[PDB]
Amino acid sequence: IQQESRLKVADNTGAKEILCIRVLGGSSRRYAGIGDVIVATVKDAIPGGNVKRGDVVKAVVVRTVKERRRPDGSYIKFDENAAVIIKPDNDPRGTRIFGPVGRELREKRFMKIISLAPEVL
Amino acid sequence: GPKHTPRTPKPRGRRKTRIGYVVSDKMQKTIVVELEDRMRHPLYGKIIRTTKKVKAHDEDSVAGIGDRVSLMETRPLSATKRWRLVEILEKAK
Amino acid sequence: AVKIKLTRLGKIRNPQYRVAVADARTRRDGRAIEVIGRYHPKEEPSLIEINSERAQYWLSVGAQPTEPVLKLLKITGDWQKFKGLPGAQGR
Amino acid sequence: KSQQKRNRTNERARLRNKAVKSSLRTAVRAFREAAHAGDKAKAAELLASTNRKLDKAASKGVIHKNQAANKKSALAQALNKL
RNA sequence: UGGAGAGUUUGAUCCUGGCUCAGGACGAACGCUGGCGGCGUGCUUAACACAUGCAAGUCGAACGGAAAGGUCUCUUCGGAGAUACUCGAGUGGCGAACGGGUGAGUAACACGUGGGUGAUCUGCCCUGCACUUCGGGAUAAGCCUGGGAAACUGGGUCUAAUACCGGAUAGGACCACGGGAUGCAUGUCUUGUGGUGGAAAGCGCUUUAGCGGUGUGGGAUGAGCCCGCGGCCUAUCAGCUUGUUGGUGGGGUGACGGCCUACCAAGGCGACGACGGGUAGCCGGCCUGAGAGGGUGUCCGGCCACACUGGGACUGAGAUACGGCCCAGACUCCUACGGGAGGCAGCAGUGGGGAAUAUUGCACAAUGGGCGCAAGCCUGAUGCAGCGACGCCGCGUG
RNA sequence: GCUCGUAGGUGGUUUGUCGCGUUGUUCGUGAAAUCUCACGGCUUAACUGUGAGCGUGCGGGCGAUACGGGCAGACUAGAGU
Ligand SMILES: [Mg+2]
Ligand SMILES: [Mg+2]
Ligand SMILES: [Mg+2]
Ligand SMILES: [Mg+2]
Ligand SMILES: [Mg+2]
Ligand SMILES: [Mg+2]
Ligand SMILES: [Mg+2]
Ligand SMILES: [Mg+2]
Ligand SMILES: [Mg+2]
Ligand SMILES: [Mg+2]
Ligand SMILES: [Mg+2]
Ligand SMILES: [Mg+2]
Ligand SMILES: [Mg+2]
Ligand SMILES: [Mg+2]
Ligand SMILES: [Mg+2]
Ligand SMILES: [Mg+2]
Ligand SMILES: [Mg+2]
Ligand SMILES: [Mg+2]
Ligand SMILES: [Mg+2]
Ligand SMILES: [Mg+2]
Ligand SMILES: [Mg+2]
Ligand SMILES: [Mg+2]
Ligand SMILES: [Mg+2]
Ligand SMILES: [Mg+2]
Ligand SMILES: [Mg+2]
Ligand SMILES: [Mg+2]
Ligand SMILES: [Mg+2]
Ligand SMILES: [Mg+2]
Ligand SMILES: [Mg+2]
Ligand SMILES: [Mg+2]
Ligand SMILES: [Mg+2]
Ligand SMILES: [Mg+2]
Ligand SMILES: [Mg+2]
Ligand SMILES: [Mg+2]
Ligand SMILES: [Mg+2]
Ligand SMILES: [Mg+2]
Ligand SMILES: [Mg+2]
Ligand SMILES: [Mg+2]
Ligand SMILES: [Mg+2]
Ligand SMILES: [Mg+2]
Ligand SMILES: [Mg+2]
Ligand SMILES: [Mg+2]
Ligand SMILES: [Mg+2]
Ligand SMILES: [Mg+2]
Ligand SMILES: [Mg+2]
Ligand SMILES: [Mg+2]
Ligand SMILES: [Mg+2]
Repeated sequence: IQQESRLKVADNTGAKEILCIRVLGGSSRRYAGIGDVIVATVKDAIPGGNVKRGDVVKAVVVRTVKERRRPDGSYIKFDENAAVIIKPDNDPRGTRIFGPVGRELREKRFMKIISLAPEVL
Repeated sequence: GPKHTPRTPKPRGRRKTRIGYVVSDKMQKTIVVELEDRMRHPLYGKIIRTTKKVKAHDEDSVAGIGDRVSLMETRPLSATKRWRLVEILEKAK
Repeated sequence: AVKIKLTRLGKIRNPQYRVAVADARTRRDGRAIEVIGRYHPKEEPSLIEINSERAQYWLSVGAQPTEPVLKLLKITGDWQKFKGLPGAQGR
Repeated sequence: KSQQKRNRTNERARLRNKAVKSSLRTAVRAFREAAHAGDKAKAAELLASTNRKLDKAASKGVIHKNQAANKKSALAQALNKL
């Protein structure tokens, strides 16, 4: 995931698709994986929803098509790139998470999202 | 009764009768008959005439334009048929 | 099953009851099949009124009255007449 | 609620009625395939076997006497017209 | 047996013609004031969401067993004994489809009305004709284990039945052939002939304690289905339909029917308004009006539709199946993250909205309903009580 | 603005038939409460019980053809040639 990438929103804030604007975590950081924070803009939303089109938001990546290594030598790979819109205190703005999430959120300290998720892999 | 009682007599029901002209007959054993009636207006009190349309069963389809027919109403023989042919009176001129 | 039941149609402190024949699966104060009398439990002894022949017909056809209608039928003697018991009147 | 017993009796009824109905269906299709085969010899006894099974089911109450009569008439006319 | 007018155009007049008023009514609210009793009425807005308690259980005179009661029982001196009334739980039977709630949806044979059912079903009720006759296999419960945080569940034994299955015989099951009457065309009601077949169950008894079940005739009751007539606005909605219209052969239904299916015809609906849009539960009823009419569907009564939203099946005589089940969605909650539970448009009550509408009360004393042979049990139906001048009536404040 | 004309509404005199409209009687139905007459009971009324009206209608049978109407005819006045 880099700038101009589009992701599917995995919560119920009303936004459907967001476009990555900046990968936070340092100057000229290139790729955002699972557990990384993203500044993004809402490119689509449910009509008459809480979040509108064009709002600049902050989100955390929870699913990636690209497979990611784990310290024990195993890998995990999803079928889509998905993110969750969060508050400044790392809590999701939505009330529930759709679909599974990666276990790296535990080590990135996203306990609220981890608890809300249907499944952690 | 040392055996089964057959039944008690009852008066059989009487079905309505109407007379009308045959309007459409190309129906493959069915005919379409126009019926008319008069009902007094609820408010103005004038007598007015209204024409209806019913579908009548014709086992042997012999009826043309006109062909006045008296109809007696039956069970639901079809989806939209509730009448059967009784007899042909005052054939088409 | 057909039952003969008391129907109350009085005011709050005047519980007047009507001896009526009604279906069992109906409310108490409902449209009975046929009313065959009444009963006022506010006179000195009581006020009892029974047709005594429509009740007989219903009893012979299968109608089954409740406990108070049964007591009233026994009082009026129509139940005794239907069942063949000797005393046809005990008012 | 005291309806768990009702639910258990219900499911017992589903299994019983479904089994008898499926057996009756199999007998009916056996008679039907005999009818199209047109042996006209073992179909005569298959008709009686199907009638016995179907009115036994009707007596058991799993079906109605009207349905039993309809099916028996249908299978009889089926044997008849060939 | 019941019909009021007044003001207001002008320098003054008569018409036409608007606008306003005097009257009544309400499931009412507000302002002020405020004693009581009789009877009624009280979420009209958010079919918005709900903490909590009660709203459907019963039968030991169907059955296996004994958790408790008093118990004769051995006796522990605090433990024993189903054989005994009695009965936890369990099998089985019935009820649970009634009763209670809302008016959301619905312009519809939903409702009111009158016909048809030769197109029909129908437990418990009544009652005519007869039976109530033989065998088999497992299981609940209990016991021994296992899994799961729970919700729940597996393996092994084990005991019945008015539980289940298999039997002998029984015409309103069928087929073919006929007789006898009927018309309203398919037909209708009853016997005969030959070929087919279809159930029952036992239990209790102070010895006339009583209950039962089925094979079917006929009533009573409830309901399924069709038809004519009547009850909104809109054409700045003019063309609608293809299982649609009909027929044939099958399938399906308790029952007729494109209800479903395969084939054939091209038909069916529309200016008397289809199709489309807006609105709405219908009626008996209620208000006003001399009446015709205009408004309205609240108490109550009849019906219909719905039960968080949407869809579906089963049991059963009978299911929108509120307090039954399966699935999809949203919401709420528990969790060990693997998984589970839930629906006050029942009574009472809470949160929120609104100008605004009530107790988490009593009792089955009477009526109705359900379970037995009963005695008896349940019933927020019901009978009441509590709050409000909320409405009618009546009496006082001499 | 005028005219024509589709459906529709409406229609001269006279005869016969039907009796659909019309009208009469009878039967069934038109639930109860509530609306009214007359009574009865809460000290009265409100409230409630009873008898009769209401339920304007509908279905069935049995009477009439005076008018409208269906059918079968006839006339010339309408109208047309
Ligand atoms: Mg046909
Ligand atoms: Mg098979
Ligand atoms: Mg059939
Ligand atoms: Mg004036
Ligand atoms: Mg002047
Ligand atoms: Mg002037
Ligand atoms: Mg004038
Ligand atoms: Mg039980
Ligand atoms: Mg017990
Ligand atoms: Mg019983
Ligand atoms: Mg039941
Ligand atoms: Mg119910
Ligand atoms: Mg409401
Ligand atoms: Mg509604
Ligand atoms: Mg109707
Ligand atoms: Mg076992
Ligand atoms: Mg036999
Ligand atoms: Mg048996
Ligand atoms: Mg087809
Ligand atoms: Mg067909
Ligand atoms: Mg509505
Ligand atoms: Mg006037
Ligand atoms: Mg619904
Ligand atoms: Mg709710
Ligand atoms: Mg639903
Ligand atoms: Mg049942
Ligand atoms: Mg069933
Ligand atoms: Mg449902
Ligand atoms: Mg229920
Ligand atoms: Mg509920
Ligand atoms: Mg409530
Ligand atoms: Mg407010
Ligand atoms: Mg408020
Ligand atoms: Mg009680
Ligand atoms: Mg009682
Ligand atoms: Mg006030
Ligand atoms: Mg002009
Ligand atoms: Mg002009
Ligand atoms: Mg002009
Ligand atoms: Mg013309
Ligand atoms: Mg003309
Ligand atoms: Mg004339
Ligand atoms: Mg004319
Ligand atoms: Mg008095
Ligand atoms: Mg009346
Ligand atoms: Mg008549
Ligand atoms: Mg001339």
